[PDB]
Amino acid sequence: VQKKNPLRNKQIMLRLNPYASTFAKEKLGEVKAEEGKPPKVPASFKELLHEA
Amino acid sequence: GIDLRWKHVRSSHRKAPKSDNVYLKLLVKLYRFLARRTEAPFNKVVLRRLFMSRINRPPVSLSRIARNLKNGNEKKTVVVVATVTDDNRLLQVPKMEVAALRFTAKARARIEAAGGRTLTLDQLALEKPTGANTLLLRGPKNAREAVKHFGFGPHKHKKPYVRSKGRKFERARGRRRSRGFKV
RNA sequence: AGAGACCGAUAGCGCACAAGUAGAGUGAUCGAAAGAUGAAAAGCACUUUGAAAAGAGGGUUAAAUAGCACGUGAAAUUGUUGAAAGGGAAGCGCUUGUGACCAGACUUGCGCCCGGCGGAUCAUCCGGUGUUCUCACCGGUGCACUCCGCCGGGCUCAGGCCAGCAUCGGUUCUGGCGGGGGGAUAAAGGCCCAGGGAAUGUGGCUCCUCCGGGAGUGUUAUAGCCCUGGGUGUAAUACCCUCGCCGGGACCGAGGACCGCGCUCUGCAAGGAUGCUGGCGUAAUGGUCACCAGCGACCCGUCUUGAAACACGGACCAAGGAGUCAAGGUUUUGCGCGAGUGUUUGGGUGUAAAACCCGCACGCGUAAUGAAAGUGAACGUAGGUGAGAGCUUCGGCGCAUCAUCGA
RNA sequence: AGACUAAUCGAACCAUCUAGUAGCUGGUUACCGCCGAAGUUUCCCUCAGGAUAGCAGUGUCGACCUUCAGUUUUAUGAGGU
RNA sequence: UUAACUGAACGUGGGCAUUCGAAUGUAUCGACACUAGUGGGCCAUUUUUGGUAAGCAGAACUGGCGAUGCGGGAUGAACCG
RNA sequence: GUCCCACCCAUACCCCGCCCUCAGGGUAGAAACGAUGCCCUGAGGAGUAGGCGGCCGUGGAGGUCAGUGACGAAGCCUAGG
RNA sequence: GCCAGAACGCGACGAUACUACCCGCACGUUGUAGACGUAUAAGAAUAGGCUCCGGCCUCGUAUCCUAGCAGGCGAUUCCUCCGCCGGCCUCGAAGUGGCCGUCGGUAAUUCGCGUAUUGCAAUUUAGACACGCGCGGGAUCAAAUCCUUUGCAGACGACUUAG
Ligand SMILES: [K+]
Ligand SMILES: [K+]
Ligand SMILES: [K+]
Ligand SMILES: [K+]
Ligand SMILES: [K+]
Ligand SMILES: [K+]
Ligand SMILES: [K+]
Ligand SMILES: [K+]
Ligand SMILES: [K+]
Ligand SMILES: [K+]
Ligand SMILES: [K+]
Ligand SMILES: [K+]
Ligand SMILES: [K+]
Ligand SMILES: [K+]
Ligand SMILES: [K+]
Ligand SMILES: [K+]
Ligand SMILES: [K+]
Ligand SMILES: [K+]
Ligand SMILES: [K+]
Ligand SMILES: [K+]
Ligand SMILES: [K+]
Ligand SMILES: [K+]
Ligand SMILES: [K+]
Ligand SMILES: [K+]
Ligand SMILES: [K+]
Ligand SMILES: [K+]
Ligand SMILES: [K+]
Ligand SMILES: [Mg+2]
Ligand SMILES: [Mg+2]
Ligand SMILES: [Mg+2]
Ligand SMILES: [Mg+2]
Ligand SMILES: [Mg+2]
Ligand SMILES: [Mg+2]
Ligand SMILES: [Mg+2]
Ligand SMILES: [Mg+2]
Ligand SMILES: [Mg+2]
Ligand SMILES: [Mg+2]
Ligand SMILES: [Mg+2]
Ligand SMILES: [Mg+2]
Ligand SMILES: [Mg+2]
Ligand SMILES: [Mg+2]
Ligand SMILES: [Mg+2]
Ligand SMILES: [Mg+2]
Ligand SMILES: [Mg+2]
Ligand SMILES: [Mg+2]
Ligand SMILES: [Mg+2]
Ligand SMILES: [Mg+2]
Ligand SMILES: [Mg+2]
Ligand SMILES: [Mg+2]
Ligand SMILES: [Mg+2]
Ligand SMILES: [Mg+2]
Ligand SMILES: [Mg+2]
Ligand SMILES: [Mg+2]
Ligand SMILES: [Mg+2]
Ligand SMILES: [Mg+2]
Ligand SMILES: [Mg+2]
Ligand SMILES: [Mg+2]
Ligand SMILES: [Mg+2]
Ligand SMILES: [Mg+2]
Ligand SMILES: [Mg+2]
Ligand SMILES: [Mg+2]
Ligand SMILES: [Mg+2]
Ligand SMILES: [Mg+2]
Ligand SMILES: [Mg+2]
Ligand SMILES: [Mg+2]
Ligand SMILES: [Mg+2]
Ligand SMILES: [Mg+2]
Ligand SMILES: [Mg+2]
Ligand SMILES: [Mg+2]
Ligand SMILES: [Mg+2]
Ligand SMILES: [Mg+2]
Repeated sequence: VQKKNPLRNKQIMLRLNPYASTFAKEKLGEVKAEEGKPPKVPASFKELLHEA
Repeated sequence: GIDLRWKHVRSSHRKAPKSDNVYLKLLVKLYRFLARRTEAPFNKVVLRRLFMSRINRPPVSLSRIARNLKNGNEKKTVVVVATVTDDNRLLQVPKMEVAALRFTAKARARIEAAGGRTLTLDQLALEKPTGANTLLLRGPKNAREAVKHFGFGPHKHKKPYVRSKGRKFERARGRRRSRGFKV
């Protein structure tokens, strides 16, 4: 008799998507990038950039 | 705005009879119930033909029934939502059982004198509530004097509206090449 | 002479009346308007003012709001009384205000307990009679912790109008905070290391003026600046994208036992608002009318490509005022009978223009085609092929109708 | 003078045929609901008028018929701006 | 029809979804019957004919006004939304 | 002349209530229904000429309310409901 | 200079019967395009000014006033601030301010008694001008029109005159 909006009503969101609680609990929206020291631009990408 | 070609389109088919016969109303209530509570396609067809007018329910004769009682239909039940008439040309009537909206006096007498039986459409629902072992028959729709006049025009070979028949009634100019042209 | 699904005084004949009359025209001829006091005249005796017409009293009557200018007595238009507005039209739409006037609603209801009062006979059983054949009614028994009614006291619940707060649901506007990702893994920048330059040349050195200063010289010194690599460094920040968490306001509450999908699962924010509290119980909320205020608003009908038009009709009100009836066609809806169908030109009969009954002819249909003399509809289970609703023993049979080849 | 013939004369007055005919001007009476145009083709002593096709409404019937389309794509023709 | 069962049209029997052979939509499939009003039109972007030109006269495709209110262009049938 | 923020309001767009129109479903071993009723779900609403449907009023006729009325029928007036 | 004079523009003066007028008091039967601390006087320049003569200026982001039953009754304490009257001057653009005197009130400091019940919000009915009414005191004893008349005037009203 009355449409309710998920993204505002949490009970409705859990009815349609049971994985929502796990997504929030494990913070899957804040995953960090893989480790590793990055290389640098190979000194000719930069020469072409300022070429003209 | 919504940009639609059509709106508030009505249905093209009847939804109830236009008659005021009290017994026809009882018959329509019976088959409304049957069509809703059964999966038989036979019941839905019978309901629609009870709404129709007399030119959409042409009569059926005993000769037309005998034609369709051949090739393995000798023991089925004939169903006709119309009047059943007699045929003088048929000299020997086979035995059969027919359920019809109504029978003429001579049609009913000849069916029973040959060992058959006649039913009413409400007796049929009691004995065959699903229409098993039946054959539905319709009469000739276009065998009407008025249909011969429809679509008159040049090179159409239809019947004209004239007040008499003879040599003096529309046979001279436009009907033969010895007076101008032909049609 | 008898009648009617006719008209009811602008109708029905021109005439419901001293109507073919009054009146017009030389004449032939033309030709209206005009019905209603009360049951009964009982149609106002007397007094008084006035020259009189009349007025004021007083009488008759059920009624003079029936007085012969006579049943009822509408509108245009007018008088008096009362209310109100008006700085070169008025009238009208939406929405508040003021004044006048006003309809509802509410006054209690059911239930429980305690006491008093009165009347019965409450449950059970026996006899009779109905009826849905197991359910009732009547007679008898019952006889005080049962049944019924009234009054007095207490308690719970539900009840009228306008509002305040708390916890929620739907929609929406607007603040703040915590993270993640990308690009030259931002570009700059601070600090540190190494190399190279110059000028709008710092300090020195020289000359001109002491009158503040100015002009040369040349590369960091007693200031500093610009290029090229490297480290801190996966630095910070801007911009773009993205995952969440807290505040502040506005409008709305459709539905009416349970049932479903679910969750943080003694329960809940999960298929639509409940809980607590105050004032008032009447003109307080609400309604009608008049007027001032803000915004808006050209005269209708008609022909026309185009009307508010310097385009035509319309001063105002009442009553009348325009797609009908017959014969003959046609398509479609309803009804009776059906290879047939139609009693009513006529006859019989009658409670008499009704209703009821009868059947010889005849009309339309059942057969066409030719100018005509004339001739006149099956090779086949009334044919073959492709579609086709419905039925089916699942192999097929195939209505209506459409296309096609034949008889 | 086309003047006069009873306020009437380039053919008097009165009644009747007569409600004479009009492709032309004027009018044509309560409410709500749904759908919704044309000024174009051909013929007519046709050009202020008709018939005919188109555009519109209403009633249905056949199946609820793999059925269609003011459109894109792919292959393949025609054209003299 | 061919010198010719050689062809031409119509077919029996058998084989082929292991996929009925581009995209998108289907917010409207087919057939019939009876009939109304209309048959003076005008405006605009692009293309265009006659004319010195015209709020002039004449055509093609499409969109409008007529038949239509509302917010803008102070006003303003046709312009913008 | 060019560039950039914030803000104002249409009968347009989004959400909610109510009216009507159209479409699609449910409802009998009837504890049953103005079945021409009731319950559930979605979409739509401009209009001259014109078409169709449903309703409101007036004068008379058949049937029925065993209808109202001299203790007051019909008619007329009324910024009273 | 010259013509008209707003018939809803203004000034000075004369006489004013009817309690029409003046003063004082007390009420509301009343009206107001809209009180709620309705508080604030230099002139001048802006590529220059103010001043206490030391200095100061982007900035009214200022200054004044502001406590108590809608603001009681006493005390301690202080010589400030406010108001009604009266007397002198002063003010003409549409007439205002200053000085003095009597009287009344008064937290700059610190206390004692009272406040309740309007029930958990409902305008805080509070100001200023006008108008009306009723008392108590003073002051005052007027004109205009019709009518008759004139002709410096005239369609009629109106106008210049006389009674
Ligand atoms: K000939
Ligand atoms: K008459
Ligand atoms: K005469
Ligand atoms: K009486
Ligand atoms: K009397
Ligand atoms: K009377
Ligand atoms: K928020
Ligand atoms: K980064
Ligand atoms: K660095
Ligand atoms: K130097
Ligand atoms: K709803
Ligand atoms: K006209
Ligand atoms: K006119
Ligand atoms: K018929
Ligand atoms: K016959
Ligand atoms: K089939
Ligand atoms: K004469
Ligand atoms: K004509
Ligand atoms: K060419
Ligand atoms: K051959
Ligand atoms: K037509
Ligand atoms: K036509
Ligand atoms: K024209
Ligand atoms: K033109
Ligand atoms: K406009
Ligand atoms: K009637
Ligand atoms: K105190
Ligand atoms: Mg719409
Ligand atoms: Mg008679
Ligand atoms: Mg009369
Ligand atoms: Mg008469
Ligand atoms: Mg009379
Ligand atoms: Mg008298
Ligand atoms: Mg009377
Ligand atoms: Mg009279
Ligand atoms: Mg009278
Ligand atoms: Mg009147
Ligand atoms: Mg007025
Ligand atoms: Mg007993
Ligand atoms: Mg909320
Ligand atoms: Mg880095
Ligand atoms: Mg970084
Ligand atoms: Mg509700
Ligand atoms: Mg209360
Ligand atoms: Mg009121
Ligand atoms: Mg206006
Ligand atoms: Mg004009
Ligand atoms: Mg005219
Ligand atoms: Mg006129
Ligand atoms: Mg009449
Ligand atoms: Mg003469
Ligand atoms: Mg006529
Ligand atoms: Mg005539
Ligand atoms: Mg429409
Ligand atoms: Mg001709
Ligand atoms: Mg015309
Ligand atoms: Mg089909
Ligand atoms: Mg269909
Ligand atoms: Mg060419
Ligand atoms: Mg025409
Ligand atoms: Mg043109
Ligand atoms: Mg023209
Ligand atoms: Mg027109
Ligand atoms: Mg438009
Ligand atoms: Mg406008
Ligand atoms: Mg303009
Ligand atoms: Mg409409
Ligand atoms: Mg009549
Ligand atoms: Mg009466
Ligand atoms: Mg009136
Ligand atoms: Mg003056």
